[PDB]
Amino acid sequence: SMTEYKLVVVGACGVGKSALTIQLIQNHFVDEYDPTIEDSYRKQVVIDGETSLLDILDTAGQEEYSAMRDQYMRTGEGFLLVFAINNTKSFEDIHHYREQIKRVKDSEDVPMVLVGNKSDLPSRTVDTKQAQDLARSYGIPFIETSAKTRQGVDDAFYTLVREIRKHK
Amino acid sequence: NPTVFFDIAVDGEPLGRVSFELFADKVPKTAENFRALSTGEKGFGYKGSCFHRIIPGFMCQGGDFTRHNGTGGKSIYGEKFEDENFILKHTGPGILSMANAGPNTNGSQFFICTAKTEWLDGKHVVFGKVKEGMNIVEAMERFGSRNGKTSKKITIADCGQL
Ligand SMILES: Nc1nc2c(ncn2[C@@H]2O[C@H](COP(=O)(O)OP(=O)(O)NP(=O)(O)O)[C@@H](O)[C@H]2O)c(=O)[nH]1
Ligand SMILES: [Cl-]
Ligand SMILES: [Mg+2]
Repeated sequence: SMTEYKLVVVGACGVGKSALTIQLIQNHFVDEYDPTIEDSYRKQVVIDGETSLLDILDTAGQEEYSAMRDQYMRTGEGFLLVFAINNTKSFEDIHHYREQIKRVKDSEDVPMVLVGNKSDLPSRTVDTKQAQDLARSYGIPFIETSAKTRQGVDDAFYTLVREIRKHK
Repeated sequence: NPTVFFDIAVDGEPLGRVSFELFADKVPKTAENFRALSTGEKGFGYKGSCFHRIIPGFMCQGGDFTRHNGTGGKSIYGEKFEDENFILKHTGPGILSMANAGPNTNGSQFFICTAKTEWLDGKHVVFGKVKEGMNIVEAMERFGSRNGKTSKKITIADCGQL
């Protein structure tokens, strides 16, 4: 009558992994940047009429500590691949996060969603079309989000749950 | 080699004194930055700032006196200075080394090892070690956590050169 999902949020430094998670969990945003070491959250939600517990692992945007990061990927059931629409390097980084998940999980079919965050800002450097093309090439959804305005926040996490439910 | 001290406080209550030998003989620019930030002689420095990240089994990190949130700090030379050398290594508890955001980004943030942290060799500049008060550093660990958040405010209540 319930289900439970282990979701992992990954992506480059400063893209909004924590701000997205805190918006989902605590329904607020702060401008202050507090770099992540590691945080875990748990929340009960209803998605498509089905109640679930989400266990969300918010990771640091560094790829050092491969032993730890590999374990994050082995345990995680689905991944948000977050970049910021005003950080071109963070978008160019996306393929590396996807490749790491495939290699660690030894699979070409892992539940993932591409998330283009900071959509509220007027400093865009990554075109939406480029992001849609990349997600299409990967066969995964693309969601535009803003942790600041809450645009797309529920959508991103819920779509990832649908990708897990579909994958199974 | 100069010696500096920190008087550490927990929610303002004195915990104890830690003193450090600074390897001016091998790392003069980096040692001088930390020495001057500790006396406050340039008009800014460590007095009052907090150890914002304490992770038991690894290290105690502090030194952000500009933003007071773990993201800031500044050197006596500018916002950032180059990695001077990597002669000294993170060989065990008590090593004092610079925190950074990548190559050549030394400011004021630093860390005190509570373990051998050899994977940091060649990426962080080691410039001193605890002389007296390693027991104070070990006590600071009780206030840390896996993500480094502290359960009470751990501050440099006083600091200076001996
Ligand atoms: N305008 C705007 N700012 C955002 C948005 N999301 C995050 N930010 C800002 O971007 C900065 C970094 O966000 P944060 O969530 O900490 O990023 P992170 O990806 O978790 N960083 P790290 O890898 O260090 O853990 C903060 O100042 C935060 O307020 C967003 O949607 N819009
Ligand atoms: Cl590190
Ligand atoms: Mg974060």
